[PDB]
Amino acid sequence: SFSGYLKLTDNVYIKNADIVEEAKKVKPTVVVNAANVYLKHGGGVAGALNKATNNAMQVESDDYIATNGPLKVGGSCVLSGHNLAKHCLHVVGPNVNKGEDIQLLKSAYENFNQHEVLLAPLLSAGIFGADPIHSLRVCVDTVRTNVYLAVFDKNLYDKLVSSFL
Repeated sequence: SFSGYLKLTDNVYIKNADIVEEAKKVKPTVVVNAANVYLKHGGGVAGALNKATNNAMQVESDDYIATNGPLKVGGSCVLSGHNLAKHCLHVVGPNVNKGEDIQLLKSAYENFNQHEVLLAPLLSAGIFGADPIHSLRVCVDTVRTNVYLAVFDKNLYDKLVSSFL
């Protein structure tokens, strides 16, 4: 199971880790992808997870979109975890570089409550342009299930921990 995490709350844990390497190691029931509405896994967490699946995540995703159309900002779908996890929960946080409403970050994190335990990134962080400190606050104030957060950047990990509360 999960090792090396700092406990932030009753249900939120955090680790300075590459979510791809964490998933490959742990192979959790659920890994969260920082998806976009098109499930186009080009960069950031999504590009990295998809590359680790040898593009099988993208091929599955393209079939999902062809069948169902795009997700909503704030929404999710459950697809295969391929080699990384049993399931991948593809969650769309707002991309504030695209002018999406930051208020939808809470809606995005509510999707986590449908799963008892998840490996996840901070939604809307990194290339999605939101303040990771805000993202962690919304995470702890929204998610009630057990969520293991992987933070790639060590300087940001240290900032998140040192400013928590």
